[PDB]
Amino acid sequence: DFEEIPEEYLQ
Amino acid sequence: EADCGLRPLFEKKSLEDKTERELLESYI
Amino acid sequence: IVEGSDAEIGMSPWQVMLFRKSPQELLCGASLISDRWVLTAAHCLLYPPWDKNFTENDLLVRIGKHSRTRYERNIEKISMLEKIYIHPRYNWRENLDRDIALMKLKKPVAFSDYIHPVCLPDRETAASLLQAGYKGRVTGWGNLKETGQPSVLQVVNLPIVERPVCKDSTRIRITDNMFCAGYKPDEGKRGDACEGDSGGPFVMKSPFNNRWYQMGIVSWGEGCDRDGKYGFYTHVFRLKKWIQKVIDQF
Ligand SMILES: CNC(=O)N1CCN(C(=O)[C@H](Cc2cccc(C(=N)N)c2)NS(=O)(=O)c2cccc(-c3ccc(OC)cc3O)c2)CC1
Ligand SMILES: *[C@@H]1O[C@H](CO)[C@@H](O)[C@H](O)[C@H]1NC(C)=O
Ligand code: NA
Ligand code: NA
Repeated sequence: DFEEIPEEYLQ
Repeated sequence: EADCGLRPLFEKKSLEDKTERELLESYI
Repeated sequence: IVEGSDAEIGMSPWQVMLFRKSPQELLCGASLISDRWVLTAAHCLLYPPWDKNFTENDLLVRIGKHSRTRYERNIEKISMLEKIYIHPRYNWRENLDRDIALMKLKKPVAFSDYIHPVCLPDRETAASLLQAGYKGRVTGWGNLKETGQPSVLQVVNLPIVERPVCKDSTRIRITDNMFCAGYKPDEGKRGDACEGDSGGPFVMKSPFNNRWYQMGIVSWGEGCDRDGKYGFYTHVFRLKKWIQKVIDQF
């Protein structure tokens, strides 16, 4: 149930 | 770090958190 | 954390969340010990009996958090891992002896009101404070009971337990690299770490210089908050020579 983190940190 | 273990929102401004006294009272 | 309470804002600014990229989920606690080094438990990253062996690119560390699930815009900072270091004699085959690991961040994290490193003990601080009956503090986002999950960071203060009592509560071979903490059944008070708190810090506030020191790492327990059982913690000072060697070499 975690809020999505900004895409910056997954690239 | 030379500033390690001093919390900006507590020790740095001389505020105590709600249960740290319990720790101090055990050191006896 | 079982039988704990909501942390105050900024109460544990060294608290680190180990977060898996895909799927996005909590993996473990951890702690900030400098602007680019994070301490956690080895078993958070490596346990071959269960096919667990995370690499750097699988993980992120989230720093300055309070809420468990929310993305705390303008407050938390998310860092990528440059390198993982597991203790070379981490005993995953038997009893998690030397359950410790370091993670070097790709870039230093900016300190703030919510982000600040904990101290590691010197020999004197260890010998002075790591005594039976003295209380330390455990924090984490793990389970609220034997499994449910907290909305925000949880905190509980627990007493260190005499080494023979620790050994007599378990069939596991306890080493000098471990200590245990928690209340006895006749002491009435309760509390324990639990699943999800793994790798997080057990800290004590020095009465001499008023600084917080990380004496332990949440390592394992038999159930959570069971009568006659105790939480076991990695003995940080006993492994500090390995810590210093890693940070100095790398
Ligand atoms: C290695 N992998 C893994 O995932 N971790 C192992 C630790 N761990 C636990 O101890 C959990 C929750 C937990 C975590 C931390 C502190 C406490 C506490 N109460 N203070 C409770 N407790 S448990 O459910 O009883 C259980 C389930 C599965 C395996 C073991 C287990 C225990 C000891 C051991 O060697 C000494 C090896 C083991 O496999 C225990 C879960 C996280
Ligand atoms: C964990 O995985 C890495 C990646 O290949 C490997 O090099 C390492 O030896 C593994 N560790 C263990 C204990 O299996
Ligand atoms: Na025993
Ligand atoms: Na117990």
